[PDB]
Amino acid sequence: SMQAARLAKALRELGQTGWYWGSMTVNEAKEKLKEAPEGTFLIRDSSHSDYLLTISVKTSAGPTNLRIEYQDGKFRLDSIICVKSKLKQFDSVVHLIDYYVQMCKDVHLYLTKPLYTSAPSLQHLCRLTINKCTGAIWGLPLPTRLKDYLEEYKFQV
Amino acid sequence: MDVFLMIRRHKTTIFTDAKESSTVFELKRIVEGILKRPPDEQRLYKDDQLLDDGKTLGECGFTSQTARPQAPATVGLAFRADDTFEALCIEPFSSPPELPDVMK
Amino acid sequence: MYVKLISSDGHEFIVKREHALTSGTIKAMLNEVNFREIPSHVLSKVCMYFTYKVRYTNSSTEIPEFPIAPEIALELLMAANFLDC
Ligand SMILES: C=CCc1cc(CNC(=O)[C@H](Cc2ccc(OP(=O)(O)O)cc2)NC(=O)Cc2ccc(F)cc2)ccc1F
Repeated sequence: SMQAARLAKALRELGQTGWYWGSMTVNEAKEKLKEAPEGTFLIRDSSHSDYLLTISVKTSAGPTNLRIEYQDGKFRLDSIICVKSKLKQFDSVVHLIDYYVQMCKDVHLYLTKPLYTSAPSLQHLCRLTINKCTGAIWGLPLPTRLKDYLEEYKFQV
Repeated sequence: MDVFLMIRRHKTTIFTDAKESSTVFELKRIVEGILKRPPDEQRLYKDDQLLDDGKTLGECGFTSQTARPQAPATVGLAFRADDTFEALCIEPFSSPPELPDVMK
Repeated sequence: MYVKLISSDGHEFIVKREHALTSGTIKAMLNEVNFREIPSHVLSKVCMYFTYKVRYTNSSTEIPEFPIAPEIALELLMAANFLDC
């Protein structure tokens, strides 16, 4: 099963990032990232039908690209170049990105900050700031409907 | 070349923008249209430095790079009181409550 | 041209009307608005958000980071939700 209900939730989260560039081509991503700081990244659609999404990221040697596959309800990095045995699988593609961003805080994958396609809502910027401080949404002095809002996007990027 | 500002007197904060090339006097004209006091009844400040009407905001040290829309630079404003100017007085914003322990 | 947004502790923020229309809640309201539950350390940041949102929508400029201190983030979230921005 492709688990389309899970896929739709994942693509909704992706729509909330403000750093998903949709049908952007590899050349357009290169031009956007050519002068960005090392680790600057975005996600966009892949030209390749075996892949759902592509990470474009500035390396020291110039922009590079890394595909993401979605199989059996799981996202993971391209298993043709990654050792499929050492590949973590995710229910969420924003979670996938956030995991690798945070692991970098601790060709190699090095991700720092996203290139935004548009300025997010102030509510979302607050959500990001809160998520960078804690994951314990359940105990924050917020009304329930704002806790539900935070729960819809738990990520730090 | 845009500079983004907070013009502050007492408990009043004007959010506005201008160019590095515009003058202190032209800022006072913006203030005049909002607060209805003429330029010669205004003094403008960067920190404790009184600003000369004839100088550009860039000449006073307000730069695009450091007066951004998400972090505007503050210009202090004092008005005429009787035969003199009031002392510059900008009243602070309220202070945030203590952070919940889990986000410290 | 300008509107006046007043915090709970009595600070007056005079902002471009077009920028304040960033908030659906202010926009539905509309020249003076009193926010009985938003204190000035929150509302000042809201106003900076308006300037930032207008400047960086439909622009060709790289979008910079919007700084939010952790100590205001919970109140700022509540205000932004109330303001629909
Ligand atoms: C754990 C993982 C390790 C990892 C491995 C890699 C390997 N990466 C590639 O060998 C990709 C292959 C690709 C190319 C295009 C593409 O875009 P699309 O999906 O749209 O076809 C998707 C993938 N080579 C390029 O990027 C070269 C390039 C650059 C700029 C440009 F203008 C055109 C091409 C990258 C980072 C890593 F951390």
